[PDB]
Order: sequence, then structure tokens, then C-alpha cells
Amino acid sequence: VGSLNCIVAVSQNMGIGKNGDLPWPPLRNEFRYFQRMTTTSSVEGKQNLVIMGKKTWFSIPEKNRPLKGRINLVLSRELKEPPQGAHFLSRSLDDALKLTEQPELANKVDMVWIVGGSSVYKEAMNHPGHLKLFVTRIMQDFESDTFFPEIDLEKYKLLPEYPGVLSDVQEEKGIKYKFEVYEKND
Ligand SMILES: NC(=O)C1=CN([C@@H]2O[C@H](COP(=O)(O)OP(=O)(O)OC[C@H]3O[C@@H](n4cnc5c(N)ncnc54)[C@H](OP(=O)(O)O)[C@@H]3O)[C@@H](O)[C@H]2O)C=CC1
Ligand SMILES: CC[C@@H](C)/C(=C\c1coc2nc(N)nc(N)c12)c1ccccc1OC
Repeated sequence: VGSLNCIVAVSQNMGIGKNGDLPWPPLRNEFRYFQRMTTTSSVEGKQNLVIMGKKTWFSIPEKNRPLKGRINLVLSRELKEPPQGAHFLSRSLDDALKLTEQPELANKVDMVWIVGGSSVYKEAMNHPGHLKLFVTRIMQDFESDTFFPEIDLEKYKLLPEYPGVLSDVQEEKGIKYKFEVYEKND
């Protein structure tokens, strides 16, 4: 099984969501980027796994439910089975990652991507070991009600570039944003 990775898009005031939707209007290529990063597996005959909280699952426009080409796992202590269209259900992040070692997934999974929400991000980021964060910096303030955790830069190093990730400023709908990759190993 491969790398552990978080991916997020976040505004200047640290916001990731407002009532189960994005703080900002739809950014079509930003979303294509998320799709490409999380889907693309190098290891042949494997798929990436995506791990999200229950809220995040239910915020997915149904058109993208499940996220195609990836194994979709939802985290919920309340649910008793994977939601309609999801593949797996775990009661915690540690369980999710363990499940990954079992024979049913042992060599189906390439990369695992945590795609939200706030408490999942915080736990993966605080989890010792080798981890990357793919962070789109939306370079405005947007009114939000859910927030990305603090990135501890003593631990997380911003990489000066990364294959397959544009290093320069993007703009959609008059909103500027840029793509960053942070890496820790502790
Ligand atoms: N990059 C971006 O801009 C992103 C934005 N979002 C947005 O934020 C929202 C979703 O984020 P958020 O509200 O933080 O919620 P989550 O997606 O984390 O969902 C929360 C629920 O999932 C369960 N859960 C969370 N963590 C764990 C865990 N470790 N183990 C077991 N269960 C867990 C709990 O469900 P239960 O009560 O059933 O146990 C919890 O109430 C949406 O608005 C979405 O649009 C989400 C991801 C990325
Ligand atoms: C897992 C859900 C994903 C489909 C999503 C957000 C992102 C999660 O990590 C992300 N990382 C990046 N770089 N961009 C994103 N957009 C997300 C999303 C959630 C609610 C409403 C609209 C959304 O996208 C239009």
C-alpha cells in the first residue's frame, strides 16, 4: 500500500466549507485538479483510496458519488453500513488505514487520499509518519463555517515544486489561487 496524503482547497481565513458546500463559487479547473491528483495511480492494476468524513461524503454533488476510478471509504461512528454508492466504512482513521493492510485491499490500494473534513485532516496531520498535504491556497477571504487545521511549518516542509502540480498563480471567476505541496516525515 502506498503514500498517505491530504488534499484541501482553503481560503485565506482558513475556510474549507460553508453549510456543506465550498466557500467560493465553483472553480472548474481547481476541481479538475482535485480529480486528477486523487485518481492518478502509478502502480498498474491498483486504484487510489479516498477517505472522507460522513458530512464530506454527503456534500459530494451526486454526479460524483462515488468519486469514480477511486475506492471510496467513509468514516462514521453513527452509520452501520457504507452509504449508498460508497465502498467501505470505518469507525476511525486508524481503522481505515489498518483495513488497507487486510487481504481484501492489501494490493488494490496505491495512494490513500484524505479529502475531508476538518477533524479528519487534523488527525492525519497530527499522526506521526510520512505524510503529504496538497493545499490549494484560495487567495481571498470567504465566509466559512468549517476550517482547515493549522499547518505546523516546523514539521511540514513546503516543497519548491512537485511533478504534475503547477507552481504559478491560477485564476478562475476572478478568484486567484495556487497549488502547494507540503511534506513531513516524523
Ligand atoms: N478542500 C475543501 O474546500 C473541502 C471542503 N469540505 C467541506 O467541509 C464540509 C465537510 O467537513 P466537516 O464538517 O469538517 O465533516 P466530516 O466530513 O469530517 O464529517 C464529519 C462526520 O464524519 C465522522 N467522522 C469524522 N472524523 C471521523 C473519524 N476519525 N472517525 C470516525 N468518524 C469520523 C463523524 O460522523 P458520525 O457522527 O456519523 O460519526 C463526523 O460527524 C462540507 O461542507 C464540504 O464541502 C470537505 C473536504 C474538503
Ligand atoms: C471530497 C469532496 C470534493 C468533491 C469537494 C472538495 C474538496 C475536498 O478536497 C479538495 N481539494 C481540492 N484541491 N479542491 C477541492 N474542491 C476539494 C467538494 C465538497 C463539497 C462541495 C464541492 C466540492 O468540490 C467542488
